[PDB]
Amino acid sequence: AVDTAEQVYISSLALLKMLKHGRAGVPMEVMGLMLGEFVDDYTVRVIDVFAMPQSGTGVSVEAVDPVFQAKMLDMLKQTGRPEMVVGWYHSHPGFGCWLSGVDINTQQSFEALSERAVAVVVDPIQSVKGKVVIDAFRLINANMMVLGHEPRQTTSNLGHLNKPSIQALIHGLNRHYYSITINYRKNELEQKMLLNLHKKSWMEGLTLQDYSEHCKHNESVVKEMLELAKNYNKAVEEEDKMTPEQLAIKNVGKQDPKRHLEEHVDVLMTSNIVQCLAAMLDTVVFK
Amino acid sequence: LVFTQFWFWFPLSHFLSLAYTPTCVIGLNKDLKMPKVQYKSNCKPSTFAYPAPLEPEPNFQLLDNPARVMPAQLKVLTMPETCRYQPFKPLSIGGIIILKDTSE
Amino acid sequence: VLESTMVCVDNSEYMRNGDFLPTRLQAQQDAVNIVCHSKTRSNPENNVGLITLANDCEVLTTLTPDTGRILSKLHTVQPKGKITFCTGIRVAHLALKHRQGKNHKMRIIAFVGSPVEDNEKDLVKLAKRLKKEKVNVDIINFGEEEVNTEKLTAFVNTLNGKDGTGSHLVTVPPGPSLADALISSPILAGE
Repeated sequence: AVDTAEQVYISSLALLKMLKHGRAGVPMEVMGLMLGEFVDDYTVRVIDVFAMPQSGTGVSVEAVDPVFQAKMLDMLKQTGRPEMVVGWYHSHPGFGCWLSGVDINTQQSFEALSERAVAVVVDPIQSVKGKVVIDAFRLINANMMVLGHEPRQTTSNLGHLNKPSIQALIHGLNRHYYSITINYRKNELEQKMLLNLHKKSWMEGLTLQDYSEHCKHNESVVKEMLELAKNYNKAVEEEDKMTPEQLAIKNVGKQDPKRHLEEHVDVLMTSNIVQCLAAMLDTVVFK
Repeated sequence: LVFTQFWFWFPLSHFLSLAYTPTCVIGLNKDLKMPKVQYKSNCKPSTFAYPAPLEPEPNFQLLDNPARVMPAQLKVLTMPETCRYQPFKPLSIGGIIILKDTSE
Repeated sequence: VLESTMVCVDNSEYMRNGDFLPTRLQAQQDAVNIVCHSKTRSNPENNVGLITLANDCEVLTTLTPDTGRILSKLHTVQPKGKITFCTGIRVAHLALKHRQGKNHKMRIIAFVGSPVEDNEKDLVKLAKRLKKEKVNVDIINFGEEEVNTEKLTAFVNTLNGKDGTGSHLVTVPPGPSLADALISSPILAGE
């Protein structure tokens, strides 16, 4: 009987391809296959995901070229990834992470082929500039439900699964399909790579910002500072006096003096200080 | 530590058997056996009695060589005024104590 | 048998020759056609690929069981430069290595009618490398019946060791198209 602690370690490559494909495919419930591997009874390793040329209808999608897929499989065996199918994924742009009826049927087929297949869902609409809305799934056996058996033995505390979503519950979560825990593992190369991605070049690292633009920038910032000081003086002219405590934040829903003052003073700190430092450092380092 | 490491495997939680520390004091004699002698706590037998299963109150309690003696309920524990067996080691120390015996 | 066959073909300026009727390039075309047909009549899945040997020893078609593309591409060729060999053989060996069908036995055949300007010591070392890499070679020589026949005999003996019959030599004297020899050759007679 399957275990609760089952994990799916998805390669960063796989995640990026999934998300890019789905974001391209919005709103179409675009679909793709992935090659991974079943290392053991507690883990599934997902390596790569490649899409499907099919472009069906604005409510549904369909497999077009089994020949396409078989050829991709053979060739990737030749070079690329000698993995072989472990599941499939499709975007649900703005629905959560639940499986429609057709989704469940496709799965049923996948499991019939390989009892431990996996389905995957991604929400490029919802996946934020930060956390990413994704999940994995495997069906629930109606035979087990009728017999009273249970999906997985939870020989762990890895069954919290971060508060299964109400939407997934509604659409059928844990009554026909159950979530699984995703993870990201890096063999240090992609890891330090990821680190490199944002890192910028010493070109700029030493490139002092032009100084005429900087002088004008300071001029503008000091002007807006003067005005913010005026309105701040007016605001403090009463502040607690005349007791806006009941007014609280609702004293005015606009134009807080202090917050703007601190924001702009901080930014002009940054600008002026670092530019002066770069000036000093260059003057002295190029000799 | 191992017990606390059960998140990822329940079967490990049994390890607290190791940490189980018998909260007892045994008076052992040279014959390497329990002598039928009693211990006394100069304290209320109400603050350190077994939990209720689901004289107003004296300040004395008595016990036998197999003696459930809690840490706080160990310092006050004492051997009665006189007995065949006397604590060769200070009883407030706790643990297993050897008992020097009188004539017989 | 499952066979992945690489074939190298010389196109040196000597292949401008015409000692073989109608001309050397057309004799090579005939040889490739007959060999491709023989391989096709062999296990169809058997795969084929092509290399031209010149100043830069270029490659024409990677592995494929087809022969139409083989012959078509081979048609668009003219003799130029001088055979560089060595590099050609190494490229062909790498080709056989990067073959999709690993089960297929690895077989190289080289049309090498020309004078070979090679060091026999390095020929022998390459023979060692290739035999240890488990690939069998068959040479089809025409023209220089004296300049390089001894060198190729030594190379083939090296490849064979004491029992490596998979290595084969076929040197043809001046005469008609290079068809009758190939058809009645051991390399295809065994087939």
